[PDB]
Amino acid sequence: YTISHTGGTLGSSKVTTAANQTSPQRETAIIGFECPRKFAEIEYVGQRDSTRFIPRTTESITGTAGDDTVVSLTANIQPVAGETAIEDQDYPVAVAYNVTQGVQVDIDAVDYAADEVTLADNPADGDTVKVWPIMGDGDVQFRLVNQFGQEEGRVYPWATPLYRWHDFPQLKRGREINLHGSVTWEENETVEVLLDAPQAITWEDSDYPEGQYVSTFEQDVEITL
Amino acid sequence: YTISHTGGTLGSSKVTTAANQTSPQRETAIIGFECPRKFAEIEYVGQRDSTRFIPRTTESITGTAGDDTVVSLTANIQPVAGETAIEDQDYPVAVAYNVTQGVQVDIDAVDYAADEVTLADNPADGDTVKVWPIMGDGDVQFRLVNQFGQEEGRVYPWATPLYRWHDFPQLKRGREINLHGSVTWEENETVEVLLDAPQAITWEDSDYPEGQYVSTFEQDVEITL
Amino acid sequence: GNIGNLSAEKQISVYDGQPFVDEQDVPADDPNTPALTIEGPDGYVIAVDAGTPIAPEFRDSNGNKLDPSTRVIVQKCDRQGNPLGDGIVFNDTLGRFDYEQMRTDPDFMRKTAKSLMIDEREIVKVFVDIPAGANGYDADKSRLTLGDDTSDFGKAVEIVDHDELSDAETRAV
Amino acid sequence: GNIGNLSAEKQISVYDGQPFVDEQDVPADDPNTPALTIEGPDGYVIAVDAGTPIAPEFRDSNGNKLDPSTRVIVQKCDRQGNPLGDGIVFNDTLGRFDYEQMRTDPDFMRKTAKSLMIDEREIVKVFVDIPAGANGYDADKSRLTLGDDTSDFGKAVEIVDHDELSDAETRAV
Amino acid sequence: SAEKQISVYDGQPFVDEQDVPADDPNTPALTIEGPDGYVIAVDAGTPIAPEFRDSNGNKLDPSTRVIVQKCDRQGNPLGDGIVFNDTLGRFDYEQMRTDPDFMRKTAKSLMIDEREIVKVFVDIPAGANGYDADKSRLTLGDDTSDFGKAVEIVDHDELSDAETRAV
Amino acid sequence: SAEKQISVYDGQPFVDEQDVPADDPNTPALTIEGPDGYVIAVDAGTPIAPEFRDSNGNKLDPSTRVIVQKCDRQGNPLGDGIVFNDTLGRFDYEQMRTDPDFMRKTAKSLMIDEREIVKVFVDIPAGANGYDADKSRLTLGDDTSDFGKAVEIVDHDELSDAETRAV
Repeated sequence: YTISHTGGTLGSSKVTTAANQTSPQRETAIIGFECPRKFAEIEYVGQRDSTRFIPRTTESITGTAGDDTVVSLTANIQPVAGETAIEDQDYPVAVAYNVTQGVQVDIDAVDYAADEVTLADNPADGDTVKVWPIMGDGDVQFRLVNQFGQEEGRVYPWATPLYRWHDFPQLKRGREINLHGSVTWEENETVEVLLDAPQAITWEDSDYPEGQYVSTFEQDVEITL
Repeated sequence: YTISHTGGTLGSSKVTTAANQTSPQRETAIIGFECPRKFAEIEYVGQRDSTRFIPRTTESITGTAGDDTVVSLTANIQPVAGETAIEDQDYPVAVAYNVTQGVQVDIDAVDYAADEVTLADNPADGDTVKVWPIMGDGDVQFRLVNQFGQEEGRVYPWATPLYRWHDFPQLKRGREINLHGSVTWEENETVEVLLDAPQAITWEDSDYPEGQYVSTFEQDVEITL
Repeated sequence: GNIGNLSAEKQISVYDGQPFVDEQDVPADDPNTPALTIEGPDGYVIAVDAGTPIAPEFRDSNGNKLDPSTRVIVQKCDRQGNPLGDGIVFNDTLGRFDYEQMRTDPDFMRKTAKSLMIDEREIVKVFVDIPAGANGYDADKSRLTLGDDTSDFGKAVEIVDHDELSDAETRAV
Repeated sequence: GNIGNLSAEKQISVYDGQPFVDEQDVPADDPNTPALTIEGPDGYVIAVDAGTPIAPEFRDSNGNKLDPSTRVIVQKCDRQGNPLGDGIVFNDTLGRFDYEQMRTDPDFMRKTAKSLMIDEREIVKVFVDIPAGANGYDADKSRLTLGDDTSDFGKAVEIVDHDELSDAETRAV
Repeated sequence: SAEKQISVYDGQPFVDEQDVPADDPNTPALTIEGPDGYVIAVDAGTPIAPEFRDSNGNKLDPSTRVIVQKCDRQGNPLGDGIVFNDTLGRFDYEQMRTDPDFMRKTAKSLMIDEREIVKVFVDIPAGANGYDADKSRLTLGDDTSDFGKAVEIVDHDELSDAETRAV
Repeated sequence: SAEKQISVYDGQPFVDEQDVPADDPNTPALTIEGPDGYVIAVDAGTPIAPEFRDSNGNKLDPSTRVIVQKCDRQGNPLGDGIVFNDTLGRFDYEQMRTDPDFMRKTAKSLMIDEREIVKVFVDIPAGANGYDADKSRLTLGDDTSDFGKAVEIVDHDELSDAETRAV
């Protein structure tokens, strides 16, 4: 007998791990979904089940007289759902916080192709600002590991381009994201979300305004009890 | 219609890859045996075809008065073939080079449990010496990659402890290091050897005296034509 | 820890960043440049049924959309770099497409008009008809997607290794 | 680019480094304390058939071998950590061994007597009977190598996942 | 089967040690007794490891004679029924109990009941510094090699017991 | 009988040496030509002792690659028909011709006639110091151990050589 739950950032248990990647272009572990004792086994089925991924990174900059624009943030930015302007986004392309004033800031304009942004408020010459934009390029997939630290096999060895998850408005049924391949967990074993990309992704930014977590991974799945 | 060849550090082509790992413990690709157009297909056979692996790493030290001893080298040393004294071994556990004098150094003696050594020549203050000792701990295995650059999988996911290659007298029949599993190559496909361990293995130290390659991988294999 | 054995028939999508296709920049006045060249991956075989979507997100080097009266064509070629004429799958204006949603809405989505098979060495190319007053093309700011493999919509593309009778019949070209 | 499938029978060796065994330092003269402690891998079965070597590289903290007077014992236990008396495989001394070549030359090799078998929670333990004059035990500077997975000599240890009739007969203790 | 394959050594509670002078052969150095409920069997080709040493831990004289010999149930020897008569000088102590190529072995088989006795005698010349088994010891039989042999032990089984009683 | 069981080395007038540059593998290091009247037969499982060194008597780099390879009568290699390919470092010059446990043998048999050629190809890295077959040498095969294997040599006998010329 079986039911449906959702694995997530926190998920079922507080043993799911969240660790960042490396800067050298190499596929590394991002997240580890480990199974607990509470269940018996867990399933995943691409082409049936839904998944969600909003990755967001960190950049940081300093003040000067006459600054409204921030340069290319080292990422190929895509307008979300094929749409650009912020106020009508499903979720922010990018967010800004001045630490001096300790205030979240809105955004006035963007050039996606030039990767640059133009802000509302001129920080002081000698200020500190942090920015959290979405992630651009990269390729990801799922990996299996047993209860020995041993890989066993990837899943449908065709990693997904990152930008698709920005391309599709994830919350729409049918337009939601399904992968390919399959897997069934066991008791102590683990699956990992893996990624190769330039940039380092971020979590747990205490200064972040819109919650406690900046990026998110969610996956509707079937459970065995 | 087949024959027996050896793949190795250089072997049958100047496209085979050799690189080093990272210090953060998470495995990496050390060697890549890419298959050429010269052949049709290559074969591995665990438990039949011999294999040989002399790993050797790098350390650096500065000298001063009374610096005849070198400290715990962050390296778990083993007497090769059980034998402790140097020249009775099949090969030196460790080698030393003064860069200031630009010359080899003879070693006096060893303590294996403390992981320390004692040279013959007292160095000078301000002088610099490098050391080429064997690699100790670490876990290894093979891996497969298609022509694209995607993982196909491992072979026999039970990583051999690295020090076994140091334990046995590899040059003696019946004791040579064989493994378990098999694998067949194709044209543009590449097998790799992967490792993880704390210390950074090294090849290609120009200042090293006893050979133009300090560390070696060799493996008997079978070939079609 | 089970994984699920699979068919040889892998259903995926196709785009510029994959290592069996190569991009190329183009000027403003060339219907002959192979902007995209798409080669057999040497050992697998690919199958593209008719009715497969495409999204050619083609801006200039400034990131802007292009002249209305332009057109686009895709076309198979031989094993030596020369289109075949037949096997074209698409030809009309840019005037229909709307990049902001064109891979999103079915009713705006457009797909292949005819079928296609690909061996281990067959090739396809893509070309771009533009009149005078355009500011060139930029591959790197641009991209292509072919098919879909995550929606429940449109279609994906099949890839296989060599099954015996499958290859025997697939060599009917 | 194929690997070739496998039996479920994985032919390996056993050592302290593996993530299902525990080491522990030892005082002077307690045989009863467990130096080593295997646990079941939670789903797989291990099989040590008869005639299986050992290489117990035990040393002190100062790198010296222990006194040969010490006796080494290997023994099976229940799923709670309690031995059975029967099922013992090995009771001998280090004076028998040649650390320089004990795992090398079959002439010097020291093998078990009895067969042995392990379910998903079964346990084997090592017991070390010592006089007072010893310099204890340093597990970090010592290790073990059980079986051989490389040589044309010695034997291996079989490991398997649960298959139906195999486990039907294997649970017949 | 109820047949247990073991070895033998001094520290077991059925074998008594005894320090010795330097010029007495008749004294029992080591004395085995039957364990009062089991039966022992030795076969020919059985090894020995008599690591004999002095009060300073040095080895004894190589010219020393070692003898192993069965006795009756009284402790009185038998003359006949010897298994070993040779010297310490033939044993490289560092590798006697390791290499079979240097393992020196027995000649005859042997069988011990619940009361029978085995003894070991040592003939030393005058000058040596005796025998202190607090540092010295013995080891007998090998369980661990396909080479060599071990010692069989059993409880009582009817047919075999009544047969073994027919010495 | 007509079959003669011998070994082979460099100092023989059916064999040629040629001192070698650094890292030119395509050059013939050594050469063996037929004797014009006799016929040679090698079976697989046959040792090699390639005692290769430098001008200064030191051993070469272990990472060298060695080949023994048959060629046509023209002198061109067949590609196939290789008997051996391994590294120098696998061997131990102190005893590589002495202990069978350290001996390293072929992987195929081989047959040489009145015109066939064997060549020895040697791929060395850049940094090393050439190869001088004056101070270095080679010995192939042995006819002395019950272990190991010799090499068979014959004069022309009718039927066996008639078979042999079907190559």
